[PDB]
Amino acid sequence: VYSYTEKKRIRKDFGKRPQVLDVPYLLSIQLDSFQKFIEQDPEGQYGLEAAFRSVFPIQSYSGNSELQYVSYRLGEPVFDVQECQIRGVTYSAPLRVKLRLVIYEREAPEGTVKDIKEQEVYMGEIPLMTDNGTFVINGTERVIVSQLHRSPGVFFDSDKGKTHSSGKVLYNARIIPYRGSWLDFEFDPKDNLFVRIDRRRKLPATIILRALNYTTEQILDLFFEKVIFEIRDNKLQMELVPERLRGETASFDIEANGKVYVEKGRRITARHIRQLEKDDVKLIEVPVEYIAGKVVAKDYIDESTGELICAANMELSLDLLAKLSQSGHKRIETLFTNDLDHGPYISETLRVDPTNDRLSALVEIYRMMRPGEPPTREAAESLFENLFFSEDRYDLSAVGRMKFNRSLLREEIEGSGILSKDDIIDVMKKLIDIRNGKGEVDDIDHLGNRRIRSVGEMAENQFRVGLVRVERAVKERLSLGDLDTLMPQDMINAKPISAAVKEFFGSSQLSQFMDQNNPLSEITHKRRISALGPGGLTRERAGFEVRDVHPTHYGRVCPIETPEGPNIGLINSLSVYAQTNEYGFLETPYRKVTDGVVTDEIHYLSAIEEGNYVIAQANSNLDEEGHFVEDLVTCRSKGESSLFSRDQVDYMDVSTQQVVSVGASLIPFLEHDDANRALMGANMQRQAVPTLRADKPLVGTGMERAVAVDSGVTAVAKRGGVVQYVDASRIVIKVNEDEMYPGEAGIDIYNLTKYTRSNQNTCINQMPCVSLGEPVERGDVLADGPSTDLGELALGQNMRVAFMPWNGYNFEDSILVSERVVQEDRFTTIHIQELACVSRDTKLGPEEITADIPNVGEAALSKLDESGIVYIGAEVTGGDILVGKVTPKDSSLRVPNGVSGTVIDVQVFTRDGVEKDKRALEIEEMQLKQAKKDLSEELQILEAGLFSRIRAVLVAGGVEAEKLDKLPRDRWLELGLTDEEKQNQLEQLAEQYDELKHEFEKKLEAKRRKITQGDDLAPGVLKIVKVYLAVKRRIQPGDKMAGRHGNKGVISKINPIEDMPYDENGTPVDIVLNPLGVPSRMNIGQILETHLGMAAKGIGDKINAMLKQQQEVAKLREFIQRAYDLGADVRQKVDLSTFSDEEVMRLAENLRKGMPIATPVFDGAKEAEIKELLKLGDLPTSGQIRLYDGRTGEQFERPVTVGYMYMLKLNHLVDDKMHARSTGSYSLVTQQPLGGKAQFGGQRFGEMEVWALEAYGAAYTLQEMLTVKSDDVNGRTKMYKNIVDGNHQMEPGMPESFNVLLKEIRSLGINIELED
Amino acid sequence: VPLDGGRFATSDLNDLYRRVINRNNRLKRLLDLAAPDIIVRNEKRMLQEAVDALLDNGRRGRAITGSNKRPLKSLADMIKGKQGRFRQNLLGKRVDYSGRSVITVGPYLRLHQCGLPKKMALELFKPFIYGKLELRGLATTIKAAKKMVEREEAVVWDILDEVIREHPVLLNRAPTLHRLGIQAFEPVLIEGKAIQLHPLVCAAYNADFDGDQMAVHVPLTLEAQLEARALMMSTNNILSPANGEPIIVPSQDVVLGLYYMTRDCVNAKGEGMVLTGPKEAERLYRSGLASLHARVKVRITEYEKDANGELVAKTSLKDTTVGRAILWMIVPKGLPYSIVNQALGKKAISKMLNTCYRILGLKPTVIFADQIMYTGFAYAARSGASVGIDDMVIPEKKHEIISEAEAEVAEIQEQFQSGLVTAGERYNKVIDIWAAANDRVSKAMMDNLQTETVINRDGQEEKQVSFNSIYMMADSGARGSAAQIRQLAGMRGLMAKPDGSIIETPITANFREGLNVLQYFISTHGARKGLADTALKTANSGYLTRRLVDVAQDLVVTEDDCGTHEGIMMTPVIEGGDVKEPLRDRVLGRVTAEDVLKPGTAD
DNA sequence: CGTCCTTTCGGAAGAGATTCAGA
DNA sequence: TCTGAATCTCTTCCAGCACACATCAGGACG
RNA sequence: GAUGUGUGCU
Ligand SMILES: CCC[C@@H](C)[C@H]1CC[C@H]2[C@@H]3[C@H](O)C[C@@H]4C[C@H](O)CC[C@]4(C)[C@H]3C[C@H](O)[C@]12C
Ligand SMILES: [Mg+2]
Repeated sequence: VYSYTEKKRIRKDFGKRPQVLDVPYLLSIQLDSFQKFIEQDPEGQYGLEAAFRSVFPIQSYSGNSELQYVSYRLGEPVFDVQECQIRGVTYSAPLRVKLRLVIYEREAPEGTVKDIKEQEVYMGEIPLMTDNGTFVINGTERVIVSQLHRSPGVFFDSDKGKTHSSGKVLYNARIIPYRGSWLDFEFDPKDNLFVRIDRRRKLPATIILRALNYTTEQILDLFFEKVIFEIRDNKLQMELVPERLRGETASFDIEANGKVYVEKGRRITARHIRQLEKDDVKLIEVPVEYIAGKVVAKDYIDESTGELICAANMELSLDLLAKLSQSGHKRIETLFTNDLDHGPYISETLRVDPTNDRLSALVEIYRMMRPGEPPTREAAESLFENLFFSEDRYDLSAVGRMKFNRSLLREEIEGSGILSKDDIIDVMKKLIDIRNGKGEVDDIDHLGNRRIRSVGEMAENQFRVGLVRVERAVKERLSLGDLDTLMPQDMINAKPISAAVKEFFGSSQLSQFMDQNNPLSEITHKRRISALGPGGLTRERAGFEVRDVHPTHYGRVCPIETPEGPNIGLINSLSVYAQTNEYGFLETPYRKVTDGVVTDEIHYLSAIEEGNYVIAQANSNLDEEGHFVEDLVTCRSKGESSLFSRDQVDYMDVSTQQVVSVGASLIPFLEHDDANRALMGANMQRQAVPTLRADKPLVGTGMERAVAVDSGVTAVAKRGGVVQYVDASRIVIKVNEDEMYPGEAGIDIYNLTKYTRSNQNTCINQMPCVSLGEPVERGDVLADGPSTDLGELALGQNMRVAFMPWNGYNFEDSILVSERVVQEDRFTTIHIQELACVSRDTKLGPEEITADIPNVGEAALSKLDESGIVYIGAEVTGGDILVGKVTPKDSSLRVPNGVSGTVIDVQVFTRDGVEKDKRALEIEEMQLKQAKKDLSEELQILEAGLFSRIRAVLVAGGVEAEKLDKLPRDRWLELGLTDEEKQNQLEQLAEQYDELKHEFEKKLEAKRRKITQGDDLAPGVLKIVKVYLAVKRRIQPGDKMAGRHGNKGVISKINPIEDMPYDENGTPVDIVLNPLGVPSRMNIGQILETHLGMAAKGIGDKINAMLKQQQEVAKLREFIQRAYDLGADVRQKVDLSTFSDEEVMRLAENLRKGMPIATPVFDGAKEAEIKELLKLGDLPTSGQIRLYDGRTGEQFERPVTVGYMYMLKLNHLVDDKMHARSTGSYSLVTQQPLGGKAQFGGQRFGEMEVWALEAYGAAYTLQEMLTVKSDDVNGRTKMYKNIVDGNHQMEPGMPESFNVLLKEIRSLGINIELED
Repeated sequence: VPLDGGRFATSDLNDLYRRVINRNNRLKRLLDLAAPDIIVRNEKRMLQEAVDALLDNGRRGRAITGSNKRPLKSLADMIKGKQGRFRQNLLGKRVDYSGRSVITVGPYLRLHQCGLPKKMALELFKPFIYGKLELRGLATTIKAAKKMVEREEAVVWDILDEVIREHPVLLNRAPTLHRLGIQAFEPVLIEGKAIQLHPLVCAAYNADFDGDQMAVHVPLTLEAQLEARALMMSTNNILSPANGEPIIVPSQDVVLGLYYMTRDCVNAKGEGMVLTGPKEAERLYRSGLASLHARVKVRITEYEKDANGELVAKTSLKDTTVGRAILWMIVPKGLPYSIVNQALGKKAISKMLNTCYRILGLKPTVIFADQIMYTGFAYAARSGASVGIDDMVIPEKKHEIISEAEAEVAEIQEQFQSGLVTAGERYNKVIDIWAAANDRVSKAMMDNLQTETVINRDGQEEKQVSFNSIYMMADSGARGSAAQIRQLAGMRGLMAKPDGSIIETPITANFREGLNVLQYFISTHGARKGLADTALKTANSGYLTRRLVDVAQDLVVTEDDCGTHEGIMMTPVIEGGDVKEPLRDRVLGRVTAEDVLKPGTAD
């Protein structure tokens, strides 16, 4: 069964395999993150609760005073979204936090409080997120882009290659906290382990080990395993473990019990090791001179005199052994320092270490961190305590601790947010293990190492920054306590929190202006994962490895949707099914696979939980129970695609669309396009502008109905019902009683957003797609937004294309467009631009908006009214006056040069203390009328229902129905009836009627007072007048047109209708494209789209033929069923026998323009099915017809490819790019022409063009470029006079920018001058 | 500068100067008050830091910030860097009498013509229009003429058409990599807002028509106009300055037209007919009595200048096609007929233009290039040489080759499980057998494409070079290669990981019949490697060419002969195999240093 | 209003600055 | 135990062009 | 007017 906006035009689906999981809510990261930040969360896991519980309760310097947090709440916004956009104010909600202030008595750390007080204190007005994941900051719609940064934790890298210039790889352990200082550890070409805090400068790691309260013997115990020599009767034999001899050369005769085992010089083989273990002899004779290469572990002091014979960590020799023997040290402990496995790195580090004890190490750390100050014990101790060991300045977050414990093979993922001695020592141990040869480094770009930090987490950090500033101010204030009078508001300042939140939401690197020129642009801007921003990398200093697409991007990040140029691979787009884990890592769905059955249960596997398993490919033919057809199937185990047996797999991809984003999944026949062309197609699809009339794609993907609904442009029904009234600007739904609330049933009203301005100066405009008296259900579209067709995304128009060269008018990539395309106005767009006029109170009195403009004619003031503003609807042109403002002594707002349009809406704002202008209130008196028109309709419906209830009570107990309507409707309650509880209900209903009148009056007055608010403006201004010009841009030679397969082009000629090629039926071709654009840039998707559009339009032409001459519904039903049943084995399977013989006529009437066809991304139609569908029409199976030349009437001597391609009008218009300048205004400091098109500016003859003029030898052209039509002011007017004098000759001088350079160098202590 | 309002916009130098004067005045007041030595010492240190921040801010440890926590611009920060006085306002600068717009084709133009919008030439040439509205007596002052061109009367459009007559304009494209990126064209006024740009100069500009824009500059003075006409005219630049190669080369539609016209199919509407000249060939083709690919015998007269610059004619009866005889009507007098008596690819007509230049000079070549362009466009439009999905012909043997390669990799896996081969040997053998399979598929596809067309020769049956559309536009050199036609009809082949290691299982499909969800993800590694490469490569090549210009910027050939007996010994470069570059290319067009001795030694 | 005031995904030359290890 | 060679901090630059927004001393005592 | 941010096109 199909939805109500589905048995109206049902798109044929050529997809072949069933979707076990439907596409989720597209803008889910934004809404979920902000809901997490803004919610009332117990236990304070995340949100405002976490910040408050992490900053409060705050206390003074043990001054028996504490400000503690009780709760918080969000007040209702003073406006709604639409009024916030209209006025120019943030859609924010006040933050009312209930704090408590407790002060203790003298000598009472735990005693009774002197005074306990609590109140609700306002601090900051945090912007709210709209229902579409956007923010309204200053009347404009912004999007906070999610960020992809390195997760907190420990990362072991190598930095192989370019160190030491010897081909020796190093290794570095970097500990990145979520907030705090870094703790890099690194090696040396001499293999010495150095620590580096905050990237400052190297110093030995044993310095920080000693700073962590460790002595030399303890460090050697930690990092090395002891080998013990025993003083005995003779030769000082050593206890030996046969395992430690793995891979060494026998320094002497390895023998035990008098039996020789290994000869001198021979390699200690594994056979020797196993036979020695079988013998199980640990005490081995060792020559005395062999120990010369060993390093003592523990310090040995004398027994009698107590003097140190040998300190810890020093070499040994015969003299040292003799000095130890005369003292009688029966135990010698040395370090097992294997040259291959267990290298002596800590020993050499201790050799380089200059510090000796803890105090020396702390002083050295203080000197490194803060150079130029005399260190002290307390200062160094406090600095090292607050470096990585205080919750106030260091924080491994939950993710930091989780990754830290996972990387060290720990078990618990929870723990302390601050570092510990054990954590640092384990990091060092893991680094040493990696250096030895065991273990492996981890790649940084792996998606198990990079988090996603969305709006709900970014906004919390800035709020926390504001909170720590506030608590610092309070701690400053709480020591100066004048108690018994201080409420918890005179110490709180709401300026830091508001400043931080406003700075984050308004002016940040990720709080971007929303891309709003079709639903796809905003729906893909909200699902944008940027690697840049605060705490991330930069375009200039990003290598190629961050650019590339990792094998873990499968299902989590799109590989073919990223902008070209400076940041490619830094601004990745989220995949369709991609989700964010509880920690922030990207996880994607996978169907669980049992022993042989692909189950329907789905698990969301992240990047690290994916290499463990072997995951079946998205298209593997299961047979009705989930058994793969072959015994082998292509899979990917650990970032490696290869074949596997059927029984080995344990997961399968949910859909074939999950590898691509939501923009790349709107390309039909994506799998036939080269990935470069696919990337360009996705981007240019984002840049398409909405046309005058939306037109559905004949060759779609089935993701159009999700994008056009989840983006929020469409007016979608909230509760199902029956349409009661459809206007061009409002829809009224009478909700079914099955879905109405018991109290205050009523209706639903949808006020459509009529012609208004988007961020890109385009027109977003909703028009109804329903008709009067028509049932709708929940969640189905009622009005189509900008560039949607019946709740289905429609970015361009389907036009009849021919792939042929046509006299060189489509030479490189150009497009030859028929004149019928511009006659039909199907690419005509509407562009709305606002112009502002502000009245400020300057000196000599303020400036007013009167129409009394001096030194202008009556034709100048003809367009303005008597109030001084232009009439709504006046077709203005370049130079006309829109607003009249006078300078006391004329700064009237006038139309800029070259911009036409029609004034569609004039908008006036006034601050308090400015009385009004008649225009200013006669505007928004319409808003009052519109509010009354809704409230009165609701009142009428509710009153009619109440009076019907009254009459229905009256039909019982002596019904008097003939006399009810004769008397007016006021007195219908006290007629002849009983005095039972029904009469009590009648009196209660009369009381409710009075209550309804009073509440309608009070709510209408509330609406009027809220609309008539002061809407306080910027300081120094009086009133703002905004005038909205709307222009129609027709297609013309010069502006870009594209397809969905990366085939862009610039229109070179608008050919007449009779000059375009035509087929044997005389039908001309709309667009002529170059065939040579296909083989080179291998985008075969456009050709197959052309063929499938030809088949679809053939089906539509058959239906239109059967509908034009009237035929019975049986024939139409049979043909439409024959069209929908066509395919190999499709999943759609529509049945027209369940249609009501009237909604099949509406279906056929919607299919007469061409039957829409869905071609899912990697599960699309095939050439056999396209040819079969062409045969279902009357079209050639080859897709090529014989076209005739339009201007000579003879054949092109080849069948040419003619079809229907979906063309998009990209937002690069030619009238927005054409610019010219002879003379205009010049800059101030350097007298050069200004820049850009707004300022009447000139093109920049750059540094590289000067070289091109020098190469030619054009010395005079270059001189006139850099002197006369530039800086040189004296020789610039003489040239103008010469040119309008009949002469062409210049008197060049010196460019005024060189004199600026001379004066700026002379403003240093440098005398630069010109000689003679 | 006054910002919008009563406020005044910040200036960093004013802030630094106020900061210096504050400390200077405080120091003077302290020294007048005989303040203690430590306080005035700190004041002097603060004055020193203020002056250091004024002169060169940031050369100290921490640059001071005026507002927004960003360091403010000092005196030394507006002389250096890309935003300094040198590289922003002195080496290059914004220029009056200039504009920019999108470029379209306009294939009707000649080599020396561009098409300027009628609304852009009225703004560039505005003082020139004033100087004729004030000279024809159509205006009396500057205000009258200014308003006349403001309201755009019907009399300023013929004044403009007279100003624009022989006044060249420079057309520059933004990455001016070499000097051919600025060329001067004579303007033609057009209706529209796009600058129509001749197709033959696009190769020099490196400009397609997918949305790039050009800048028009107007030479004002007479010396500037004569430099634009005698040095920068697109007529004068038909040879590259980097090497002796032509730069006016037909490309991708002119060459497809000339390839389709000059080809032979062994059958025709008229194949036995013997024509009496090129004009009869055109008369027969246009009437539909003969095919453009016939095999006729035309009686043609060709001229040769083997005399002392004098052209002698010779008439012969040559076996050619109708198309090759139609094309002979544009080839100028002096070129041999065996320059169009073949199947003209891109190289064939590039060599035809090159030999026309060296035999007949410059003016016949400039006339010839436009004729080639027009007659290529016309006969490419007439062909209707489209592209469909049936043109990419999959070999019937592709499935068998792929199955054989699957069997061989299964055999190699069986050998590896038994332990006969190591991991690296297994990987190398699999890569080699898959490369061999890819080569076999490519060869089968190319054979089945090139010799596909079998046509009855008016007798039994015969093969010929195919008229496959995609094969024609790959063979002609118009638009295509072997690798791309292989990726369309053969198999895509072995794809590499981002690090560089080849994946041991190639893409076994191609763009005609789909790609897997995984085969398409594998392709994106090398697809985005080659896009990030070109994104990061422009910023690295620009720096190199800037340093090269600034090193060598000032050599200029100043003397005429220095009289030296030194030089270099130019010898052909030999790396061990084929000669990388012969002696003729390395020694051409250079003055010898000593007399070379013939192997008639001592002569 | 007037007016005074205070961090951290870089790679080469090259210029201090130290060390070393050698006589 | 003074000296040339090997490591150690700090400087500079990293292609060109349009176009949107934001911020420009403002906090505070008198 | 200067700077920054971001997008886009080459
Ligand atoms: C199993 C439940 C998981 C939940 C308890 C843990 C796991 C990851 C934690 C978040 C991350 O660390 C990132 C942020 C760190 C900052 O401090 C601000 C909070 C922040 C959102 C954390 C809140 C919470 O603590 C999270 C969700
Ligand atoms: Mg281009």
